[PDB]
Amino acid sequence: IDDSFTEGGYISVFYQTRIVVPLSTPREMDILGFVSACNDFSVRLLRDTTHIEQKA
Amino acid sequence: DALPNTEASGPTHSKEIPALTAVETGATNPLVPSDTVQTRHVVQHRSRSESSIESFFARGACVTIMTVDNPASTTNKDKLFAVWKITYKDTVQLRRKLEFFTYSRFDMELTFVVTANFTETNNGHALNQVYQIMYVPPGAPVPEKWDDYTWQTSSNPSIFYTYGTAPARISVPYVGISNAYSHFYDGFSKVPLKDQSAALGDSLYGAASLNDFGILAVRVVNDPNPTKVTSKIRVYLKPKHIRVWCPRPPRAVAYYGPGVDYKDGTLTPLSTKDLTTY
Amino acid sequence: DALPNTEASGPTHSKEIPALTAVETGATNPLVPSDTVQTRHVVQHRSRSESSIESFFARGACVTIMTVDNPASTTNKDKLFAVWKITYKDTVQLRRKLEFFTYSRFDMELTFVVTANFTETNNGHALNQVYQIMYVPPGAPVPEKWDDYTWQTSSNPSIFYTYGTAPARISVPYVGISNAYSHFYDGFSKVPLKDQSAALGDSLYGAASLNDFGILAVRVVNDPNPTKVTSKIRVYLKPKHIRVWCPRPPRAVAYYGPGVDYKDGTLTPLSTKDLTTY
Amino acid sequence: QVSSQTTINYYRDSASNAADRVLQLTLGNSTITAQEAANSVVAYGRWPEYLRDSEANPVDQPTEPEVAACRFYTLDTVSWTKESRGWWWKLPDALRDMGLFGQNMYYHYLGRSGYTVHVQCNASKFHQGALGVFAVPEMCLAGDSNTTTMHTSYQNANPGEKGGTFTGTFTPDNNQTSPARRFCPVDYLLGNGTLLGNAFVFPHQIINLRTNNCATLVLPYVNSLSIDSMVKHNNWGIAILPLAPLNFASESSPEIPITLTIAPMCCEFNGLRNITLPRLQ
Amino acid sequence: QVSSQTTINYYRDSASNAADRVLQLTLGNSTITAQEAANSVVAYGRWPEYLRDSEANPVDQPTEPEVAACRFYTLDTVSWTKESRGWWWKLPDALRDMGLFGQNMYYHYLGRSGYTVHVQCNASKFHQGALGVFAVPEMCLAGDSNTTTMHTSYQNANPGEKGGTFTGTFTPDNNQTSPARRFCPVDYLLGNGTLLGNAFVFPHQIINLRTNNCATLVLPYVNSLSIDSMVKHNNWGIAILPLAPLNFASESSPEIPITLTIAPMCCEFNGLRNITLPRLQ
Amino acid sequence: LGNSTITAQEAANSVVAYGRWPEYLRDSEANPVDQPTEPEVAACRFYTLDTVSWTKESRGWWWKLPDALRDMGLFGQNMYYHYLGRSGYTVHVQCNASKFHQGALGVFAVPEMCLAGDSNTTTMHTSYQNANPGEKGGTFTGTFTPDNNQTSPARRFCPVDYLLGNGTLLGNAFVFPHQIINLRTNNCATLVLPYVNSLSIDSMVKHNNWGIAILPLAPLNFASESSPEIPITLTIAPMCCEFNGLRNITLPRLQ
Ligand SMILES: CCCCCCCCCCCCCCCC(=O)O
Ligand SMILES: CCCCCCCCCCCCCCCC(=O)O
Repeated sequence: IDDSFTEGGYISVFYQTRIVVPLSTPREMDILGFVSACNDFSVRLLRDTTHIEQKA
Repeated sequence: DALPNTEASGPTHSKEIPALTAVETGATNPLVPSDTVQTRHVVQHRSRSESSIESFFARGACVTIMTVDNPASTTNKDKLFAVWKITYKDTVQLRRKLEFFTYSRFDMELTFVVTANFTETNNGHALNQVYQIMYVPPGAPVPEKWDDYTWQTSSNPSIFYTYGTAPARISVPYVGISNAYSHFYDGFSKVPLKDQSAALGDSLYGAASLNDFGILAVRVVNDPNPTKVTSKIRVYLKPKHIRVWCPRPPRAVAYYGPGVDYKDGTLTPLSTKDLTTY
Repeated sequence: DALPNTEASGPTHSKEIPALTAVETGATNPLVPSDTVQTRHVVQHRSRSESSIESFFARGACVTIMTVDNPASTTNKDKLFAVWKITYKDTVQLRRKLEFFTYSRFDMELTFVVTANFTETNNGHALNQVYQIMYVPPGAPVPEKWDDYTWQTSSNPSIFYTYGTAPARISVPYVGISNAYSHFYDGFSKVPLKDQSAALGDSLYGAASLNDFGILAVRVVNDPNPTKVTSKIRVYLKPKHIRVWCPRPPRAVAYYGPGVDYKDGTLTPLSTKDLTTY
Repeated sequence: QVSSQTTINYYRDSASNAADRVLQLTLGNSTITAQEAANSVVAYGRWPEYLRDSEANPVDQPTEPEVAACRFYTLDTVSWTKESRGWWWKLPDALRDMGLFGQNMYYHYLGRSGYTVHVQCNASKFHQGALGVFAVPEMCLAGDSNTTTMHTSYQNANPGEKGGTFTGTFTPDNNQTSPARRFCPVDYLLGNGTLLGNAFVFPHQIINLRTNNCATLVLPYVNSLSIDSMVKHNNWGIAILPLAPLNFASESSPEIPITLTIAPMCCEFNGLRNITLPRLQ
Repeated sequence: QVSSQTTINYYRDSASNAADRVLQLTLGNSTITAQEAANSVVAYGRWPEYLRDSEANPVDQPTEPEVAACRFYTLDTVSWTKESRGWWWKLPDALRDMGLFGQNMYYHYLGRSGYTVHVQCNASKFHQGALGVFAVPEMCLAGDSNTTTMHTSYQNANPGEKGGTFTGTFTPDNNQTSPARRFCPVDYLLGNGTLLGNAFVFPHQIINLRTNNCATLVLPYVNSLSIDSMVKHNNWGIAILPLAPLNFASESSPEIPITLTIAPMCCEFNGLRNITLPRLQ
Repeated sequence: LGNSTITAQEAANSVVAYGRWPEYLRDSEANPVDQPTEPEVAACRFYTLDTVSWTKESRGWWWKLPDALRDMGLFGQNMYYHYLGRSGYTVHVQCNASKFHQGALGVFAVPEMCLAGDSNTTTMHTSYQNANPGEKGGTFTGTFTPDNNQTSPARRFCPVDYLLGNGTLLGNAFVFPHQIINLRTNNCATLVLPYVNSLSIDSMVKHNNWGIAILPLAPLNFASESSPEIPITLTIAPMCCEFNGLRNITLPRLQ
């Protein structure tokens, strides 16, 4: 749960050196993210999820 | 199990460049924290036991609510026995947990929790009731009256629950005709042949008798009192010895019926958030 | 364990002077009765077993009282299900016993004792009720109606207690995210940064999510009767396998809320007694 | 039995117990080459295999076409214009009018088969885009009518080799007299109702025009049944969705074609009889 | 298992089971001497130690300043007039603007450290008094408002090196418009609400001007967590209370100064990033 | 290095200046006695100094070390607090251009890099503030221009680009440890600079051991365009940095 004490931190992406494209080339790139767990990950204390609601 | 120990690491100057990969292939990067950061040795105690399939499913979940009444003999209205077709698609939570995966072999454990209550303003007396819970496999006759021959349970297994005692419970093995329960089925049960009437061969999409488990009929054995007494049996289903195959992405929008359909206005799961905002 | 035997002693004339010490250091005097008095041999039978940490905490203590009613369907007022945030700081006795020490790892054993009673002057009839006690960890949806989806307990553990049977009971391991429960926390959950709005970063002193254990929701499963029936679940908490660290001085003045605050007029614990008066 | 942290079983029944760029592959008389293909995905790490008698339900001697059916058939080509949302082909329904494989699957009652799908799409160094090819097992899709469920027809749910398309926005089939009974899968929901982002759980590859121009997927035979009817049940399903839109030299009308080449592997059949002549149009 | 006065475990989960004067000490480039210091207290009999990997939560390589931060910093001096009730400094909040230790704790996210506190106060043979120095772990203090709980602000609860003071009598913060959100710990209650007499359970020493003029406390790192944020959580807390009031030659205005010298020991840090710039005034 | 990682897919190897990797002070050649404070991870990190545009009509830049890393993280704090300090460096110069760009930089790690003054009426008259720009660095001027102001001399460096400032010639400047960033071949240059000094350990606030000078050997050009710009970045990582002599913190006058 979004919690003040057990915060995770922050992640950001910046330009170190700008994207340089030659002429007759598209001038608007796109980057796609991906998030996964590493081999040391783990969870516990099963609970219910708020993403699904049986309306009425 | 003790997860892998986080081994130590230090400054490096090599050219292996494990950090950079190519996602074009279908293999995820096995990179670990020691590779891209100076890491200190750490003895690992955490274990993934709680997250296994059994521990993830080792909890009964309500799958239906069956209403059965015992109308007063004063009122001519007939008794209401509940016939519920066996399925886990009446609710969402168990359905959503199961629909992570495509196939599943799991023994089942059903628990029936019964409750009762008077309805007429007259605070009358009703002696302790006995409920019959009979399983009618696919084909066996469906009871049509609360006091017809079909309730003899000559071959249909049945439970007699005396209201006020510990909730009823029974286990069942894997009863699938196939080699695994088919949570999803892309196909039909009939193929519309080119040389027959259109009506013939018309079957609902993704509907097959793989999930054909018969019905469950619940009645109040007691003959009617002078005061109506309603009751509601709740069925809690626990998968035991569960094995699952072919994972899938969890449902994001609210369910709509047995299929994979979604309603018109439900197609907005995500929430507003500016791109550059922590 | 057999406490140390009180060894014999006799007249002495030495210069060790063990009686005199200096309290300035932080070490208490290990002096024993044999040193300052002529003592006779005594075989020791007394043992400190009853005073160990387990025996000191091996007793359940009430930690809350949750009121849940089943209002008559005649009255349109909705049912009252009780949501109680898990904590041992609602009462004093268990809180005071625990706040001897600063940190504690203890498995828990919760016992629910339910009672019921009619409220309307009409001496009506209410069939035996079934109570659902569902644990909602931190984050899981909080039920808002007594008959909404969240009660399916698909993943939230839940107990169904049939009123009139033996009180419900369940054990739980150590669930602290840290390595020991923090009875006291000197700090905050946010640090007010010099370059942001004052409201942001403002958090209650000594408040952290270390004691964030979710809520406990109790409801009456039975649909409403014609007569209102109130009930009060009492939760008794027993610490098992308890280990404690960093003792402290027991509270002297009456508690005031979750923190270590004390009210204005409560600062007079001691009692009158003349200096020279037996 | 004293297990570590007394387990005694009292009930006879068990249910009562407690809890890389270069590639060239030849199938039959067909050969496929690709100099910039980023390796292959053996979906679920299982190569297609012939049915093993240890798990054999039917008794009839199986007819394995071998070379005559385990060939690479190139399905029609599709233009990846800028404003295109995706495509989906169900298998083996796609290979129903392809050579002798279609004849065998129509004649024989039961049939199993793995597949090798090669998705080919090549662009210049100056092109910009990326496709994602997912081999969805048991791929279901949502209907178009909110007044009915599971109402899609056989003809519309099995387009054949033409395939289907993903629609940008949902649109109910408001016609209550003669419902179209037609799939209306929203692109980002992937049709099933899930999210596209998670769709990577399925076996998948990405055709990133900067890096690779091909994607190979070796799909085994996954099904609750060892062998099942091929005319009813479509085991797998290929979904190609453009993760990043096509772009080229600031030109607002860039098109490149995408081709599929599917090769049945270790395909076995049983139950020969009169030939199925289904109604499809 | 037949235990002495039949214990069978039926549930897999474990929770289901049944129930001396002379002293000279050198840290880095700093040295402390005291000819009449009455030995030292190793609080809880545990010397500070570097984090051991067997109980290491984070992975990042730890930055140990060693000599640059494990030095003796002398906090400001305070006059022990006759009518003074006590003082309290929270750690490591006191060493936040002290040399490189402050910089390291602000830069690094997580940080652990033990301390060596030397309290110095010297008086003539003709002076009369006695201090008690207690190293309260997790030292909380009561608020000033009876209308709210846990309402103290970060700025007021972390005075820094200036420290705080104990008030003789409680006084509610009656201002309901802009509450001061300020600690109001009563001297004899020790602030927490307990009694002063029992406060000797904490690690402690007594500076009795007749016998000794110094008090040394080696405080290990006690916390529910192996490593924790230093800007949020103040592990220890030093409370100096005069057990017996100062007196000298029948003089009604005797003052002597009390000084603190705190040396972090075995201080380790993790999680480097932009530097914390908190609001303190 | 520490919590910092640097990657470069087209970097043309590294130069270990003078073939000596930075090393901690060895007691066999240890002048002071005080126990040395080695920050290790907290100071041996990669700090990215500001970026500079390499327009067509730009003559060069120069950053003195460790004067550049004086307000960079804990390294600045350690060097200001401690009296004596030694350290090697790892300088990574990053500048990337398309296949259609045309140019070439030369990065020289000048030891004891001195620079000529601006006044012909006085010698060695430069001020501390002007001779230590910090991370902003300095620039080479195309043509010499005397500081004719005789009332309040600017006391400012005026190093001519081709003379390299010292008065020598640029062509010979390759005797120093150096690399070339040729945009056709490589876009990065790595230099591992050891600690060279007449003294085993010396004050870091007074003496600037090394000095990085980046001069464009061939001017930038692109598609016949007369205004091509690309940015150049520096990433410097102190290595095996040791300090001695702790005391009140130096608060120098710099502006
Ligand atoms: C009512 C008393 C007797 C009941 C006998 C057992 C009832 C269940 C038998 C069929 C269960 C098979 C379906 C469950 C699993 C699923 O549908 O995924
Ligand atoms: C209501 C039925 C299921 C209940 C499941 C167990 C409920 C307790 C789980 C959290 C307990 C952790 C907090 C107790 C110890 C403490 O706060 O000091």
